[PDB]
Order: sequence, then structure tokens, then C-alpha cells
Amino acid sequence: SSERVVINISGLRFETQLKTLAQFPETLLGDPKKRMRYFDPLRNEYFFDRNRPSFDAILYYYQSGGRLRRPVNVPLDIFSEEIRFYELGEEAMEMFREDEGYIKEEERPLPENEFQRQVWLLFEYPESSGPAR
Amino acid sequence: SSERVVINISGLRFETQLKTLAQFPETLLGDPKKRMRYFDPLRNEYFFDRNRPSFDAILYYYQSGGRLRRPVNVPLDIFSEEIRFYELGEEAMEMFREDEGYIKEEERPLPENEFQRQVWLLFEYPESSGPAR
Amino acid sequence: LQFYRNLGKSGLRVSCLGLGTWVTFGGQITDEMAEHLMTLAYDNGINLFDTAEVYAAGKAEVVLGNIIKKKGWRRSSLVITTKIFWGGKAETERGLSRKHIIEGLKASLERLQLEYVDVVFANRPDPNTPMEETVRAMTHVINQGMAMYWGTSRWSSMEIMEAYSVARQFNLIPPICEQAEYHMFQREKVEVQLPELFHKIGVGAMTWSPLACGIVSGKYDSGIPPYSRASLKGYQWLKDKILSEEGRRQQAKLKELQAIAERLGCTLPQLAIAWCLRNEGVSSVLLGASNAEQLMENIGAIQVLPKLSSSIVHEIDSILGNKPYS
Amino acid sequence: LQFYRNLGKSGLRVSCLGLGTWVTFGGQITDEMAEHLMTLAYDNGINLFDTAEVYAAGKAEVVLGNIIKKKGWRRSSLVITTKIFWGGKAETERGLSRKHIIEGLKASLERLQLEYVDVVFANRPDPNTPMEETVRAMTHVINQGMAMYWGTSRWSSMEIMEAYSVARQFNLIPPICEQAEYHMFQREKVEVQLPELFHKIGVGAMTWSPLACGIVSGKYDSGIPPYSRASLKGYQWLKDKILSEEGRRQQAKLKELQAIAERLGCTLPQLAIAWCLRNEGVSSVLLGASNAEQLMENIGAIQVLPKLSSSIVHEIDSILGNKPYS
Ligand SMILES: NC(=O)c1ccc[n+]([C@@H]2O[C@H](COP(=O)([O-])OP(=O)(O)OC[C@H]3O[C@@H](n4cnc5c(N)ncnc54)[C@H](OP(=O)(O)O)[C@@H]3O)[C@@H](O)[C@H]2O)c1
Ligand SMILES: NC(=O)c1ccc[n+]([C@@H]2O[C@H](COP(=O)([O-])OP(=O)(O)OC[C@H]3O[C@@H](n4cnc5c(N)ncnc54)[C@H](OP(=O)(O)O)[C@@H]3O)[C@@H](O)[C@H]2O)c1
Repeated sequence: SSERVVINISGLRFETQLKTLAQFPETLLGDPKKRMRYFDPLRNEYFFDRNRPSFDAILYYYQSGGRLRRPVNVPLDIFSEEIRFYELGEEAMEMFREDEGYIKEEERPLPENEFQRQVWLLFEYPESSGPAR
Repeated sequence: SSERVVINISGLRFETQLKTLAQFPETLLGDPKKRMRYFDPLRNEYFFDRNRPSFDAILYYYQSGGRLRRPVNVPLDIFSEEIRFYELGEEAMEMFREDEGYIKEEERPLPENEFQRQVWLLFEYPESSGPAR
Repeated sequence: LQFYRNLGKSGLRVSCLGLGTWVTFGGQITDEMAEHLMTLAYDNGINLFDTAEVYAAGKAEVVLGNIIKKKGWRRSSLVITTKIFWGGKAETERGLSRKHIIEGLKASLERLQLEYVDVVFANRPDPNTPMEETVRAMTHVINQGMAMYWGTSRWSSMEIMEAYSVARQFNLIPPICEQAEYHMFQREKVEVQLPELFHKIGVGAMTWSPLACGIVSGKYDSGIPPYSRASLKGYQWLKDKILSEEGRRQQAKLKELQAIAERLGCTLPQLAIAWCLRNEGVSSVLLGASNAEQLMENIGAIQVLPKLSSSIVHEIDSILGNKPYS
Repeated sequence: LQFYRNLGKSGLRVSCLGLGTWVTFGGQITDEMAEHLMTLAYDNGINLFDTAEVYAAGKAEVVLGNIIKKKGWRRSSLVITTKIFWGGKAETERGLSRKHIIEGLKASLERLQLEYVDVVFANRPDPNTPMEETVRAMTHVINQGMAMYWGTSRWSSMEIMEAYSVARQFNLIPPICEQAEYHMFQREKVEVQLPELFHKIGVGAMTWSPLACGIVSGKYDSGIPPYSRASLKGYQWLKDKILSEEGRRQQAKLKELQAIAERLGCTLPQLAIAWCLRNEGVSSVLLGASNAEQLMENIGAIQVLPKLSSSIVHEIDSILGNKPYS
């Protein structure tokens, strides 16, 4: 639909089409049930008592069809929280980090066997034991 | 409460929940008696004829629960004034400075005794006397 | 469990059952009966009576109006509603234009011998009239004291939301209720589309034809009884329905439901009506009745309501096989 | 010191004392007396008279209305108020829905034989009605010329502020007054919650039962006198109060206050009433009186007011031991 949705971010007014939000339905804004909580029937708007600067990027992510660029003026820690909040999902988050210069370290393989773990830990982690040190 | 408070900063409209402000009650906005002066009963908003850019940081400080980051676009002298204005308190101010790269010099120990002061001043401050120089 | 409930989220309190006047008043039954039906219903706590400019070409309003005047009931103890769309043969006598809403409501009020109705409805959506015009007209009649509230009949959720947003945009009054068809064989709108609206903007449902005009009563298990609505002149289309292949399938499903009714110790009409009330989103069910016996039986649906456990509801859904996907 | 004052920050000027009609008019006293009381009060500058749809099932309004008509006083010299909540036995005859506000006010106006009241009140909050609906109904009756202003009775500050914000949101009219209970044994709302509202949004207080129905008069120091409100049929609950352990404690505190009264050269009723007026936030105190003597004495509270110095006020607070924490 092209029915218009008004999202009020701490007083800063945003408007978009419902079909722009519906595009991603796993998200807070894209899911009727999740955003219901924030609806103000007196003013016909969803209200969020949240950081203002971050939002355009969040909205543009829907309008652009996937572009999640952090605004230059917004700290990476505040933005990432906002992303978490609006539930944009792990994919968007990863791409965002990657583009932000953070490389996943993945995970480190584990011995499982009690002995190897016992040994491997003091031969590669001085951290693991005072003896390892 | 979740009763909504509208703060108008030189025309730029901000909204938050009263419980977000009540969080810090020593502050101008958090104290009913202090902000009363700025209330416009015709429009149901508090009006401040004050610098606009600085505010989000000020509001975000309440929403974040303590984060006081100066906006990149705002001069440190104007922001610190705004902080002073809204009465965020000496703690927030110090953290802010520190994070801003200003280290407290604390205070310099004083002799008290008239003689030492008399002497110490011309042996460590050339400033203190023409003779000290 | 509570006999009375809010119409949507408005402050208007209606009984969970109301009495309608379609087909019956000024038509199939004699005004002596009509008075009897209303009297009976009013004495049983029912405060909601629904009519329309279109029923019997206005005579339903005249009869309803006369009874209220003759009985002397206090106007404040009643919730009268009327629905407007088709008010005349002339081009300008139908629709939701400002002209027809004002003129149609004014003429119904005259036939009802009433100063105002509690809720005025748009009997169906109007593609030919801007929402703004309709919403301003409804808001107008309310401000003129011709109605206390307004609602939509037969609109889609999308349209209902459009009326609501148009109302917020222009500082007008939003609708507070949608009058939707609802019974065991027509579940889709009430159980899938209206709930969101109820929770989001407070619009409640006031459902009609809870017995699908008598079809769900079980009275048609063996053919078309004499003097039944299906046998009335003008109601052939109903007759065609019952006897159709789909009609047969319904009647067969009704035989399955009878066992549920007996389990719950009630009659099928009572079960059918109570079923309509199992969900909060429905504010009231408008009943139809051609005699006093029917009304006295149908009112008993209120005793069934507490017994509709999830399990029973599941069982019914299985019998019906038509539970809409959310 | 000023006899007249603004009701809150509105432009409506009322005497600091008004005369109510609960229990008395159309009930405990004879209309001959009622006329006498009003006449007496009006001749003494009192321009405020308060009533309600609920008092004596509407007869209080009928009696008050008759006196005004019989005396011929200029309507513009009076400030008549009426309070609406419980208007009937029927479900739709109570509450703050749009239906009941309009119908209730219209029926009171008919009983009062008046075109309009100066202030219409919501006799108590209504959890079952959206604020928007109530505020739009009140605004409606004002625009229809049925009332000049509206106020809330028995609401919390939170609710009063909600009405005010809802009013600003929809461009409606905010309430201008809250009718709160206030006397030496019920201080919390007026002295802690209402002042903010007075300074912030201009809502003033119009307090009732300044003698806690007679309890604070001292007339119950020795038991329940004959013909006292506590002895009336229907007012046992008051009787239970007086005689209760808490009642006894109050009466004992009243004996302590008597000394204050003598210091100030006045009677206890006069002191009690003047005490209610010591703070700006209170616009007017509604008095109750079952005979002319009581009224003539109570009006004398105005002479006491200038003597309530901080010190006296402190002394009282100590005697009372119930000064609420700000
Ligand atoms: N908003 C709209 O567009 C709209 C549209 C249609 C109706 N409505 C409203 O909804 C109201 C009710 O609709 P409805 O008349 O179709 O309701 P219904 O409950 O589906 O059917 C009522 C009819 O079924 C029969 N009946 C009822 N109880 C019975 C019982 N216990 N045993 C046997 N037969 C029984 C009677 O017909 P017979 O005795 O003649 O067989 C009666 O006239 C209307 O009057 C009107 O107010 C609104
Ligand atoms: N907003 C609300 O919900 C609300 C609720 C209650 C009342 N009110 C308003 O407030 C008005 C006043 O309330 P109220 O009647 O309770 O007031 P009050 O001042 O507490 O009590 C007045 C009663 O006390 C007695 N009395 C008064 N002066 C006396 C005196 N000098 N000596 C001895 N006894 C004396 C009389 O009763 P007896 O002579 O019979 O003993 C008289 O009827 C009402 O009439 C009504 O307009 C509003």
C-alpha cells in the first residue's frame, strides 16, 4: 500500500509509505505486531523516544532497498544500537560492520579432547595458565 | 510517567516522555519547579530561545541514561554553555571534559606559612615577583 | 460474561445483542408484533436497535419510531442506529455525498420521530465520493446534534483506516464502529481484518445476520418451511442459496454442529450467536426475529458464551473447515 | 481579602464562597427554606450555586431552578454549576460518554429551567470513556451554548493534565476547574497535587465539604444531635464515621482547634472554612447549610481569612498532625 505512515522520532517527524516498510517484514517497523506498541491513535503516528540523527539512515535503508550507511555525525556505538533496536537483522548488521571496517574473526577451532585442550592452552595461550605464561 | 513533554528549542520541536526527564531530577528539565518558567500553556510545550544544534545531545543524555557526547558540528564552548544551562551537573561536565581531552589540573598545594609562601613564590614562579624573575 | 460492552473503544455502551429491523419491521411482521419484539427485548436489557433508510422503503423506521413513542421509554436508555446509502430513486438520493448524508439522516429522523440517532452508519462504501467529503458530513451531523457517533458498514479495513486518517488530518471525528456480516459461514473480515483496527484505532465491530438470515438456525434441514424468510416474496435469492450445492453442504455441516450444541446444552441458534461473541473485537451482534419465540430463544445465547472453550472452538473450526488464515 | 476571585485562571469571577445543594435541596429541607437560603446568600454577594444531576434524583435542580425563576434574579448575575455522572438506572445514563454528557446536561437544564449553566462538571473520572470523547463532548456543549465552561470533579492531576493535553491536541477547550474535597481532614490533593496545575495550566480548585459534612463544625462533640445530617435516613455511613475510632480522634482534635478559633475570635465553622481559603489555588469553597443560621454564621469566615498568619497555620498543622509532604 501507499497508505502513509508517520513515524515521530523524539519530535522529529518522518513519513513514508506503508509499502516501503512492508518491504522488510522481519523488522520492527515492517511488522504490524511489533510496531503496534508504539502507535499513538490520537495523532495517527508511531512514536519513538529515541536518538534522532540515526533515523534517516534507518529509513533510507527501507527506501534504498537495503543501503545501511551510518551518518557521519553519528557514533558507531549509538548507531549500531539503533540498528539493533529496529531489528534490521543480522545480515544488515554484518554488512554494516564490514563496510565499517570490522572483519569477523569467526571462531577458533577447539580440541574437544580433554588432553589436547589441556595442552594446547598452555602452548598458544600464555593467558590460559600462570604456567602457560 | 509516559505523559509526553514537548520542548521547543527555538522552533525545533523535541518530544520525550516525562519519565525520561524525571530520571535526572537535579537538572533544569528534570525539575518541575525549574522548567515551570519555560512552559507555554497555550501550546503545551516548554520553549527555550537557545542554540538548536546542541539539544539532541542534551536530550540523548536523558534517553541514553548518561551519555553526553558533543555533536561534531557544535563548538566546545557553545556546547559547554548549553550543558551549564540545562544544569546537567558537575559530574556530567567533568566526564564530558575528560572525554573531550581536558585533564583536571586539580589544585596546587599551598605553604600557608607566610615565609614559605614568600620564598616558594620566587623560586618556582618567576611570575610572582620581578625579583622572582 | 458482561452483558454490556463498549462499542469499539468509544464510551458508548451497548448490549452484546441488539435487535435489527431488516425484512421484519413494516414488512414481514405486523406492527403489533414489532412492538412485542421491542418490548420484549427492552425488558431483557437489550438497548440497541438498528434500522436503515432502505428497510421497507422507510417503513421500518416509521414502525420502530412509533413503538418508542408509544412505549414512552426514556430516549437516554436507548441506542438507536440507522444506516444510510440508498434513499431514493433519484440520482442524488443515494451514496455518501454530503447532500445525501444530511438529507437522508434528516428524513430518517423524521420517520423515527427522533431528534437524533446514537450512531449513523454508511450503509456501504462509496467509490464516487471523496473520503474527506463523507467524513466531514458525518462529523457535521454529529456537531448538529443529529447523531452521537458514526460508523461504516461494509467497508474494507483499508477504507476504514482512510476515514480515520482523513479524520485526524482535518481534525474531524473518526468512525467508531464497522457493521460487518458475521456468522459461521462468513468469517474472513471479522477474524482477519478487523482486529487490527480494533487494537490500533479503536474501531469495533457490530455484526449482522448472525444466523445467515436463518440458514444457520437449522430450520432448513428438510426444505423451505412455510412463512420462513426463504419463502417470502422477494427473497427467492435466499431460497436459491439454501437449495444450492453450497447450501446443501452448509446444512450438512449444521447437522455436525448440532452435537456441539447438545454438548453445550443449547440450541443451534444460541450456539451460533454466542460464537459470534467469543472474540473481544465484536461489540455486539444484531439479531433478526419474526416472532417472540425466536427472540426469547436467541437471547439465551448469552448463557452459552462462557462455555466456548478453546477446545470447543477448535472443534467447531474443524467441523466448519473454514477458519481463515491470519 | 478579595471577596470575588477568578475561577482558576479563567475570566469567570466567583465569590470565594458558594452554596451547594447536596443533601438539602429537594431533600432534607423545605423549599421554603431553600428559597430562604439562596435569597440570603445572593443578598450577601454570593454568586455561585452548585448542584448535580444526582442530588435527590434531580429534585435539587428543580428546586434551585424554581427559586431563580421566582426571584427573577438576572441570569448574568449568577454562576450556576451542575455536575454530571449518574443520570439514570440505565446503562447509558451514567458516565462521561458523549451520549450521557449531552443528554444529562440537557435534562438538568430542563429541570433548572435554564438555557445553560456557567460550568458543567464531570462528577467523577470515567475509566470507560476515552478522554478525547469526553473533552469533545464538553467542548460541544459549550459551543452549543449549553454551558460557558467545564470542569472536572474528583479527577487526579494526571487525568486533569490529560484532558488539557487532549484539548490542545485537537483544538478543543480545556477544563478550567477541578471540584475537590477539602477540609482539615482531607488535605492531600489540594495542598500537594493541584497547585502545580494551577500555576502550569490555570486550573483552579472549587472545594467541597469544607466542614466534612458537619463533622468539622464541632456539633458532634457529644454524640449525634437530632436532625443533624448524621441522623438522617440514608446517612448512616456518616454516622458510622463519626462514632468510629478515627471519628473520635477527629473530635478530640477539634477541641484543640476551638482554642485557635477563640484566639481568632471566631467560631469553629468559620475557622474551618477560612482555612480552606488561605491558599490562592482555591478559588471558592462550596458551603452546605440546612438552615439560615448556619449560612449566616459560615459566611462570617471571610472576616477570619486575613488573620490566618503563617504562625497560626503552623499551629493548626501541629494540632492536626496531617500536613501532607510536598
Ligand atoms: N449493515 C448492513 O448492511 C446490514 C445488512 C443486513 C442486516 N443488517 C442488520 O442486522 C440485523 C439482523 O440481520 P438478520 O435478520 O439477517 O439476522 P439473522 O439472525 O441472520 O436472521 C434472523 C432471521 O432468521 C430467523 N430466525 C431467527 N431466530 C430464529 C430461531 N431461533 N429459529 C428459527 N428461525 C429464526 C427469522 O426469520 P424467519 O422467521 O422469517 O425465517 C429471522 O428473521 C438486521 O435486522 C439489520 O438490523 C445490517
Ligand atoms: N464535586 C463533588 O463530587 C461534590 C461532592 C459532595 C458535595 N459537593 C458540593 O459541595 C457542597 C457542600 O458540601 P457539604 O454539604 O458536604 O458541606 P459541609 O460544609 O461539609 O457540610 C454542610 C452541612 O454541615 C452542617 N453545617 C453547616 N454549617 C454549620 C454550622 N455553622 N453549624 C452546624 N452545622 C453546620 C449542615 O448539616 P446538618 O445541619 O444537617 O447537620 C450542613 O448541611 C454540596 O452541597 C455540593 O454542592 C460536591
